[PDB]
Amino acid sequence: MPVLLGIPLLLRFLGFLLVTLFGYLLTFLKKGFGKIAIAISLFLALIIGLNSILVG
Amino acid sequence: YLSDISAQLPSDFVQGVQLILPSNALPCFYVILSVKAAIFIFDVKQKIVSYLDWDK
Repeated sequence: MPVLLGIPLLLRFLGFLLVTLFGYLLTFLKKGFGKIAIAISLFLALIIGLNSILVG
Repeated sequence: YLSDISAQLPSDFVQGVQLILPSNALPCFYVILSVKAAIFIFDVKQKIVSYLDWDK
């Protein structure tokens, strides 16, 4: 299906930006699931900590 | 506030207290004052870990 000389490269580029940008969203998602790991850890560590004082 | 509402036990009501007091009496009182402090540090530190949900 005949096309001009530059259209096939505009169509390949408009799906490079999309995969790059959808690649960044993934990186940031994974980071925010690491915050909920730090948070949980902290809480349970403060509980185990108080126990050791009171029983002493 | 606690500086001008201050009073001390008269000196005649000592011979009494020092006939009835066990050895673990005053040591126990101090515990009731240390358990309080501990819970205040737990509370403040538990509210700083909840600020990790302000960035979402």
